Amino acid sequence: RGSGFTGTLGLLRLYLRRDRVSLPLWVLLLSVPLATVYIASVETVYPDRSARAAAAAAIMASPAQRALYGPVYNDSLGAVGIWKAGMFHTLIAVAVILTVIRHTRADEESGRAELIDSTVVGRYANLTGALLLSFGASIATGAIGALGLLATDVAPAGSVAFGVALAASGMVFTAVAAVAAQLSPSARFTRAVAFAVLGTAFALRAIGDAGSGTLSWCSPLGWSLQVRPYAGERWWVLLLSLATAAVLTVLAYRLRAGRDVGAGLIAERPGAGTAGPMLSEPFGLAWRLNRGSLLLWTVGLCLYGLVMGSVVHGIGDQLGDNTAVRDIVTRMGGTGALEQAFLALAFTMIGMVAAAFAVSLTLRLHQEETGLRAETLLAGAVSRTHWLASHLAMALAGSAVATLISGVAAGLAYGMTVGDVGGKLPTVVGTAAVQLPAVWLLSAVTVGLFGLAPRFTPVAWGVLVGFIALYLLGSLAGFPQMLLNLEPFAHIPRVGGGDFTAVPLLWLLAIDAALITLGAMAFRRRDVRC
Amino acid sequence: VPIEIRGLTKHFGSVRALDGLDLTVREGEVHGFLGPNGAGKSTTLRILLGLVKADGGSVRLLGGDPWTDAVDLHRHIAYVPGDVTLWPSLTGGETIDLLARMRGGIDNARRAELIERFGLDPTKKARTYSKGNRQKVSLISALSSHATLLLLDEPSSGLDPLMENVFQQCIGEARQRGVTVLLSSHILAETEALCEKVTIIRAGKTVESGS
Amino acid sequence: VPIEIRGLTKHFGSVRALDGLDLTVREGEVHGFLGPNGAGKSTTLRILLGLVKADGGSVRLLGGDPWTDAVDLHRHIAYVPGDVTLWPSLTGGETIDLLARMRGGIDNARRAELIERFGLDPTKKARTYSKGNRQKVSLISALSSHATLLLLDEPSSGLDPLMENVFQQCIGEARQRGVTVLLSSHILAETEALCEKVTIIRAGKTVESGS
Repeated sequence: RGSGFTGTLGLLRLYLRRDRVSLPLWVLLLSVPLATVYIASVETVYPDRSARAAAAAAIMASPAQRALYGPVYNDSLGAVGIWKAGMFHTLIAVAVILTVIRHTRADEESGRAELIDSTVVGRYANLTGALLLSFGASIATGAIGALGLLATDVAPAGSVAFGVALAASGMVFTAVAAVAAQLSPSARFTRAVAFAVLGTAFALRAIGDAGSGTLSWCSPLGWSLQVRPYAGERWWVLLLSLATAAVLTVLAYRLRAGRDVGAGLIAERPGAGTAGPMLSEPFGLAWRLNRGSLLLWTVGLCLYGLVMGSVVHGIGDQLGDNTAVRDIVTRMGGTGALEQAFLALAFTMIGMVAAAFAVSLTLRLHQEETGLRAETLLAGAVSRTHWLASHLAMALAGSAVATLISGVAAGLAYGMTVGDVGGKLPTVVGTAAVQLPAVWLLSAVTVGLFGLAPRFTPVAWGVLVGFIALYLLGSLAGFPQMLLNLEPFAHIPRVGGGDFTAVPLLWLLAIDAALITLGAMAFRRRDVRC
Repeated sequence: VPIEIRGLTKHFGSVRALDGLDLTVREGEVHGFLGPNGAGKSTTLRILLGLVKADGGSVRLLGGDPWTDAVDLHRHIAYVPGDVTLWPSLTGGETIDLLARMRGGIDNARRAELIERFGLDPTKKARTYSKGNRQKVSLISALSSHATLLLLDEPSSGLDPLMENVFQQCIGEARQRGVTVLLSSHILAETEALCEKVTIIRAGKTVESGS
Repeated sequence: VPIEIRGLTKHFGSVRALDGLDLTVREGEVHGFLGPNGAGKSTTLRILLGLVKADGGSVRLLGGDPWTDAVDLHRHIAYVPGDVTLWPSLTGGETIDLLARMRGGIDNARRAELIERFGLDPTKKARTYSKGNRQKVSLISALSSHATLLLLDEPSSGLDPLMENVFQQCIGEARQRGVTVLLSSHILAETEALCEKVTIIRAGKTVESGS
């Protein structure tokens, strides 16, 4: 009566309950902003075939955009409109990798999948449950994307082709995550392997696209882009991602069938037996705790800034002259030129990303406290402000160095583009470093929360989101100019020419210091509760 | 004979003989399973469940073998882990009732009184539970279930002496409904209070056994 | 008198008197601190450290007061958490010296033999450790550390009887170097083996005390 797949549906329902909020979010948040945000935004920007042909030529005459998103094959509304949704393949890959690793590993690692296994469940119920959940999530987001696209005036066949391409891109990396989850007892190591496979697929696709295009055929990302939705659909390449998914699922089951529940197939690197000369205080400990996140975020922001430096010159010649563009880049973005008034939009979103970086590294403080590891630190000869100065120090310094390296990369790319770097690098570095008063806030906000309302510490994320909303929904619309001052990014001045008053910088720095001081003073007189 | 192992052997790295010539026999009683941490008690409990396969010897769980018949035999069995992280987003009652729609069945009449006298609050999320309250969830889920065999593994870890006494009385009540128990304690006071016919293992072998 | 509390009071939500009229006096000995989980032992240990502030009464830790003098007094003190929680990316050796170096220091001669006889492998990341091996890290870090006062809280949780015996012998060795110990056990066998002059608390008060 019982088989090796018993309890598959019960385990699936457990998984579905356990992420009943995150899954609907990243399914809807990755599928509905296809027709309502991308294609609508190209309709607004390029209303005629003549503009779309110029946009396609621009894209095809720039290695950076053709590498970050791929090529454009014709000037149809659908094709040009969906050329930029092409990062949704990487985003669905990230989502499915995270889901599979969360529900297969990190559930054995915590010992939950031996209490489960000790019930009436088969040997392959956990793997099949997580695989089925991720396949269903990919199919659901693809179907919702196709349903949204079919509510627009684009090619009906291309909508279905892109939806199926997104679903297949999700399924292939569901399979690779299932394979990787059998490889190591550590969930972090399996995530690293899966994301390294995803990153090398992305690199292969990017190198191929900005070139002859041959190498792009060797990456699971790229099989999705070469389906050519709205540009002449090649449906036969979808079964090229079906074979890979089937082979990797078979391999995942084969690896599962020959390993014990506790761990599998790769031992972990031992480490050291003494705590060096640097592990002797909270600063050296939080450096060890944070350096991985600093490296990841800094590399990401440097690569992100390196993208804009090459997409500045070559962003004057090609916009909707006298459209919203050239009338948006001025108001949200500062009036003046069109090259200089665009760095203010690239960096006012490399500052938002750095603000998220800061919020993460400052929420590590709340994680340490609620994880029972702060009462272990503060039961030693560690001051209550010496702790919370390490996490603040690395949060602020990491945000600063990440933003400054982003600015240096963008300035180097921009200078290499237009002749000389010596005249453009200082301006770009100034544009990057002027965002610091507004990225150090949301570190002051999180510290103010942690000390006056520790359980309402994560709401800082919402505040950040709120700011972003108040920056977009409010600055792209006729919202009043009295509640648009409630978020700090609008007040960042522009470096170049004039109109650089440096007063809002001082006000933001004072606000940041006051909030940090309130957080520290209210932590020093507060019960460390767990 | 619910459990009958004699001759069990297993090498993990194939440089770490955890098990060589292990023996155990249980008949409807409470049995104490004593030894240090590296002696192979955890390996024996995970071989009794289908989790790990043995290299040699005979293992006989409730008539069938644990490897092939790991789904049909797990319905008459309850298990308390030596350490489990419980899902942080689920409440205590949700966790208790889920581990029951997977062991197969629960007894609501026993569940209500167990929650009443262990003093658990089955509405807080499992992330907020302390060390003592995390063990109560597993104990209530295992002691209120149709299970002719209980595999406990450090059942009372983090429990104050009052809840220790309540747990001992609950085991005493269960023992006269015909339920066979394995304790595997590490605390010899409760083993002496509850169990008769202990068995002590040193490296892979059983160096002592009896009442 | 390392510890002298009499009159301690604290209401947390004001919905939870966790302390009313608590008493405790220690003089250079091993003291047992007994009571249920909700009786306020955790609150008393967390008030002795600067973590929580009291509403009333006198608390006098090593002469000074735990709240203001929480940095100068913490270097003559070692602490073992009821729930030992560590960092997953660090090995055992780097957590037995990160903890000791942010307290009173580490004695390498004692550390080597403690690692030798608890049978720990200090080249292993802390994520891979079991609960028997997770407790050994805290025990080695606390027992090899200048400390004229040890605040243990369920010190032996997850330890087999052999390591229990080794821990008891280590405490016995420490007791005749002039080190004052608080046990706060929940296991009355080890409390009877080690401690004299226990103190039993029921709700916030001490209902019994003495040898």
